[PDB]
Amino acid sequence: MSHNMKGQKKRLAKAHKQNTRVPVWVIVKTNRKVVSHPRRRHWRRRSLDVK
Amino acid sequence: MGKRLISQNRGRGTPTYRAPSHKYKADLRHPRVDENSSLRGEVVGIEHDPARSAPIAKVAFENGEELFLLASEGIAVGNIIECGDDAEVKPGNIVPIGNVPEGFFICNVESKPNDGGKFVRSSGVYATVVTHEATRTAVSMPSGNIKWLNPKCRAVVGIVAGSGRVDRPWLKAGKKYHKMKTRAAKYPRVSAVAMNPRDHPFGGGAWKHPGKPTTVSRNAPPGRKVGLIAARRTGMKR
Amino acid sequence: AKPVKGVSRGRARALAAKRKYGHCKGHGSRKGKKGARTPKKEQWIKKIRALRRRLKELRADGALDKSVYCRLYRKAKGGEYRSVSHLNSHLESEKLLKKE
Amino acid sequence: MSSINYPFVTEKAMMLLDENKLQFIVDTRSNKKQILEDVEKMYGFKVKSVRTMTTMKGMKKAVLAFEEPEAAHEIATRIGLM
Amino acid sequence: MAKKFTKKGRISRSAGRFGPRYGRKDRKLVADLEERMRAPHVCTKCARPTVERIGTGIWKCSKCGHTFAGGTYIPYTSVGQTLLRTMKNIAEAK
Amino acid sequence: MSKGTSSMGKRQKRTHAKCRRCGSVSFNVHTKQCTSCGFGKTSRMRTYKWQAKCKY
RNA sequence: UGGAGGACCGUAAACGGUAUUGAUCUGCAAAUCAUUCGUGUGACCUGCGUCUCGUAGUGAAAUGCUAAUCUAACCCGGCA
RNA sequence: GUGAGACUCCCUGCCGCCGAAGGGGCCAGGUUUCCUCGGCAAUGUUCGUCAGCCGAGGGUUAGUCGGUCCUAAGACGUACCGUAAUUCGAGUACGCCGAAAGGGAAACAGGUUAAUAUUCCUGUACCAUUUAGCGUUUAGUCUGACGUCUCAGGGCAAGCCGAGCGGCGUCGUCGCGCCGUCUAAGCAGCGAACCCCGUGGAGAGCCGUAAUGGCGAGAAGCGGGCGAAUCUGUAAUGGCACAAGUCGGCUUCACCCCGGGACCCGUGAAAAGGACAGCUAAAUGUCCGUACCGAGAACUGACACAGGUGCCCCUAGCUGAAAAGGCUAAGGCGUGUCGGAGUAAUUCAGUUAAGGGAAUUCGGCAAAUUAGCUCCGUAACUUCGGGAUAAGGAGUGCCUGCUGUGUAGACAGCAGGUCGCAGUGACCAGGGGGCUCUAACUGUCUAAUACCAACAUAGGAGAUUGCAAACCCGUAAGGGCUAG
Ligand SMILES: [K+]
Ligand SMILES: [K+]
Ligand SMILES: [K+]
Ligand SMILES: [K+]
Ligand SMILES: [Mg+2]
Ligand SMILES: [Mg+2]
Ligand SMILES: [Mg+2]
Ligand SMILES: [Mg+2]
Ligand SMILES: [Mg+2]
Ligand SMILES: [Mg+2]
Ligand SMILES: [Mg+2]
Ligand SMILES: [Mg+2]
Ligand SMILES: [Mg+2]
Ligand SMILES: [Mg+2]
Ligand SMILES: [Mg+2]
Ligand SMILES: [Mg+2]
Ligand SMILES: [Zn+2]
Ligand SMILES: [Zn+2]
Repeated sequence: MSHNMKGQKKRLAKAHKQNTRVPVWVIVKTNRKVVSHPRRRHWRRRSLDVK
Repeated sequence: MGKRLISQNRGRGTPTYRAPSHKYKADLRHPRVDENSSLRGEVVGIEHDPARSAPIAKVAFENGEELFLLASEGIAVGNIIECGDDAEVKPGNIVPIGNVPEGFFICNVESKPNDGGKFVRSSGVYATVVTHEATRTAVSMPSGNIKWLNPKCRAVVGIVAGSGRVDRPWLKAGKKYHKMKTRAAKYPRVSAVAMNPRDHPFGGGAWKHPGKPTTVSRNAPPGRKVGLIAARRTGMKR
Repeated sequence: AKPVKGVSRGRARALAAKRKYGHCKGHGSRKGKKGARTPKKEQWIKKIRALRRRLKELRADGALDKSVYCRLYRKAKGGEYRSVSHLNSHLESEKLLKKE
Repeated sequence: MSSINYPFVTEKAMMLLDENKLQFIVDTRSNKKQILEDVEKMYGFKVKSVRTMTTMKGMKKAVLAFEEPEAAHEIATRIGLM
Repeated sequence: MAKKFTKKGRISRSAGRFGPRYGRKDRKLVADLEERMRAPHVCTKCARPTVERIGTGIWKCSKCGHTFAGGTYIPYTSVGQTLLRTMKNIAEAK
Repeated sequence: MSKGTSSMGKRQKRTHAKCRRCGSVSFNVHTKQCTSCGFGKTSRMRTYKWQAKCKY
C-alpha cells in the first residue's frame, strides 16, 4: 500500500485504461489493418515508467 | 595522480572527516564585556562537554544572558563568577593577566584581549604567570613555551577541570572508538607502509618499509608532507 | 462450520498432577541447567523476605527488642539462617525471645 | 463551472437511493464544498453531507446525503433514472 | 565485610572484569585508578565522605547536593590544591 | 553477498522521479535536478553540442 | 549477596562465509543449494533518511568498493 | 459432480504438508493483480472445463486512520560576494523544505457488501477552530524531551486449572476429550511507588532494601497532600443455535505503569504542539491516500526464478532451559504445478556392515566417536584474571508413599517397589589430550577462487604547531580540522 498523491494516481489510472484492446469495430472499420497498439502491457512485467 | 592523501581528504571537507557539530554543547568563550566594564554571574550547573570530554559550567549572568563557560577545577554550583578588570583574582574569575600575580595558574587565555580565550583549554592543563612588564606579560604555556601576551588579555583563574583524563589507558579499541564517534577524527587509521604506492608516498614494496627517509622538508608540497615533518631531530634522546 | 479439532490436554493433566506430587521430575528428566530451573536471585529474594517478615512480626508482637532485632536483621542479611525454621530454632536455642 | 457531470448509475450506486443517498460523477478538480453548492443549486435540495472518492478510471465520485426525505428519489425521477 | 578475598584473588581487583585480556600493566593501572576513584571523598562544604563522581570530571555530594568540577577520576588534584594553598598562604600572610 | 542477482533485490526505491517540466523520469530526488532537461537547475532547457556529432 | 565484561555456549533470529575442494556448473542462481562452520551486548546487526565520486570519493588497505563495469567508473562527443 | 473432453476444475471423506513459519499484520515496491460473469489461440515447465492468463462489467466513501503540522542529519531558493562567464562556487543573512517507523488534538463496538469500511449504517462518544453570550491570567515555568546495562513492585493480553450450564465427538469397555459459556470507546469513582508538608526526637546505635543504603544538616513511628497502570460501575443493548450466557482460582510473557541501582576519556535531538481558566449554545472540519499482493506466483533479480527486499513486526498445546528439535491446534495448503511404471548398469543423497582399525591419503579429507543435566574430581602453565566443561569417574526411566524451602508458581531431596539390551531411550546434544610455528586478544578483508601469519587494535616512540598556528581544500569569494 504505497502512497500516491493525486497526480501519481491519475497517471496510474491513465496507464491502466490505456491497457485495453483495440475495439472490434475499429478492426472492422480498418479492415483488419489496425489490430493492436503500442501501449499494451501486462502488470507483471517491466513496470510502468509513470509513477 | 596517485590518489590524494588523508590530509587532503580532510581539507576537502567530506563527511568522513567533519566534526559532528550538532552533538556539542557550546562554543566556549569568555562573556562579552565592554571596555572598563564588569559582569557577575552565578553557576547553576556543571555539565559534560562532548566536544572536550571535560566539564563545563552553565552560568546565569546579571544581564539576563545564560552562557556556558570552560570550567576550572573546583568550580561549584552556586559560585559567583566575576568577570572584569577589577574582579577579585580568585579561582573561576575571569581577570586580565596583568592583574594576576607571578606563579598563579591561569587557563582559557586570550591570544589578544577580548578574543574569547584560546590557550589552555584542555582538561587539567594550566598556564603559569612568570613576569610582568609595562606592555607585555609572560606566561608559561602547557607546552613549555614562554608566551608574551598583552596584560589586558583575560583568563580564568585556576586550572582546567578534568585533570588526569588520559591517565587511564584506553585498554581496548572500542573505548577509544566511542570517544572517536564524537570527534571529527577518522578511527581507526591504516599505516602508510600498509598502503599501495598510489595511496601514499610510503606505500608499496614487496615488504613493509617507507623506502625513503621519513623526515620530510618543510618545503614539501601537499601530498608529500608525510612522516616526520621538518624534524629538528629524531629518535629517543640519548 | 466443522468443529475445531483442538489439542487435548488430559494426559498433560495426569503428568502435571504427578509432577505436583514430585514425581516424573528426576535427574533423567532435567534438561536445563540448575539456575534455569530455579534462578538463584529468586531463591534469595523469597528466603530473605520470609526471614525479614518473621523478624518484623517478632519485633512487633513484643518477642524481640530493638537491640537484638537489629543484630538478627543483619544476620539474616548475612546468610546466617537457611529459612524461617532455622531462624526460629536459633531464637529458641539462644533464648533471644522475650518470653513471658 | 458545474462540478457535477452526471449521476453514477451502477448496481452499488443505485443501492444508495434506498438510503436517500445519491452518487454522482463529478469534476475531479472540484471539492466537497463546490459539489454541495453545485448540487443544491442544480436541484434545490439541502445536502446533509458529501462523500467523495477518486477511481482508477481517473474519475471522482461523490455520494450526497440529503436532508429532506425522498429528495434522492425526487432527483432520480427528475433526471430519469427511476 | 568485603568479598571472599581468596589466597590469590587480591591482584585483579576491579580489573577482574577483563579476564586474561590487555596485559598485567594496564590492568594494574586501571585497577589502581578504580581504587582511587571509588574511595570516600570529603565534601569541602559539609566535611563528610559523601562526594561521588556524577560524570566525567563532575562530582556531587550525596548529602548536601554540592556539585563541582574536579579531576576526571579524582575530585581534587594536586595542582589545584597547590593553587588553593598558595592563595591561602597569601591571604593568611596579609 | 554477491554483487549480482542477490544485491538486485534491494531495488525498492528510486533515484529519479518524473519531471514536471519535461515528463522524463530524470529528476534526481537528491540533487533536485532533472538530468534530461535541467529543471531544478536552470530556467533554460539543458542542451549540449555533444548531444549530436560535429556537423561535418 | 551482587551482577561487570569488545566474557562463555547457542539457535536455519540476525550477521558472516570455514570445509566438503559435495550438489549445481546451457544452474533454482551471470556466485545459488545442502551439510559443516565463525560472531551473536557490541569496534554489534539492521530499516528509512541524508551526505561524500572520477586523477575524484570511499576503504580496520585487498588496488577492495563507487549500480553484474575499476591499477582511473559510466554516457555522449573528439571519432570514420 | 461439471463438461465435447478431467491425474490435474468443484464437493464429501480418508491420507498428508507448514505450524516462532509456508499462518496473521503491514512498509517500500507493484499498480487493478481485487470481485463477478464469460472464455481457453497464446501464458502456466504436463493437462485444464482451472487461473495473478484472455474478454466484459463492477469495486476503494474519513474532523477522529495516515499524509497534512513540527523540526532532525541535510538540502533548496533569494540576496550579497566570487568567477572571462554561467545553469558554476564556499560562507553569511533571510526564508523554505526535509520523517507514511522521531514529535504528534480527537472513536469505539456491532452490523452491512461480491468486492470498502476505526471511512457506509446503528448505538454511544470525542477533538479543533470561528461566532455569540457568560468569566479571565499564575507568565513565564512545566511538558513535549530522550543513552546502555541490570533489578524490585503493581497490573494485564495470551496461557492454565476446578465447578455449573449448552453443544459436538467418542461409546468393544470407560467417562472422558474438544468448543462455548461474551461485552468497546466514552463517562464517573478509588489509587501503588516516588516526592512534598506537619509532628516526633533515634546511638557504648537504630531503621531499611532484591541490591545499593538512610539518619540531630533530623531515623523509626504518627497524620496530611500530590499522584499510575489497571480494576469497579455505567455505557446494556449489541452480537450468540432468542444454546447457555453463572462463577472461582493459578500464572503471566514478549505489553503497560512505577521505582531503584550501575556505567561512560561515550552524556544519549530539536521544534511544533500541549498544561497552568475556562462553561453554554450553533455552525464548520477543505485537500490527498484507502481495492488487492506484500512474496517458494502480485516487489526486485529478463521468468509463476531454491536469491534478495522482510523475519520487518506478531504468534496457541505437549515435551523441553527454550521462540531449539519433534509431535499437534488455529490459519494456510496438497501449486516450493508434469504424470505413469516398478526392471538393468550408473548416479545424487541416506541406513547398516563381520574381522582388522588410518594399513587410505599430500594430509584422518570425508565419515564415525562424544554429547543434556546433577554430583565427585580436575594437570602443566599462567599476565593470578585463567587454563576449565581441562582430564577422568558416578548417577539418570517408571510406579507407590513422602520430606524440606517458599505467600505462591514451583524448586530441591528421601525411602521403597519395578521393567528393558538400552531410562538426556526418540528429538536435541563437546570427542579429548601432548609438543611446536605464528599473530597478543574481540574485531577487518580480496561482493564472485586467497577469513590468513595480511589489515586494525590497545600499548610504546618520534615529529610539527601557541592558534591570524601546524596540516589540508579552493581559481577566487572563502573553507576542513574547529562549537576544537
Ligand atoms: K585515501
Ligand atoms: K595502523
Ligand atoms: K485493506
Ligand atoms: K611492546
Ligand atoms: Mg608517489
Ligand atoms: Mg560491481
Ligand atoms: Mg558542430
Ligand atoms: Mg557463540
Ligand atoms: Mg568517441
Ligand atoms: Mg509439522
Ligand atoms: Mg499448456
Ligand atoms: Mg477521502
Ligand atoms: Mg515538512
Ligand atoms: Mg517420474
Ligand atoms: Mg588475529
Ligand atoms: Mg599486523
Ligand atoms: Zn557536602
Ligand atoms: Zn525535465
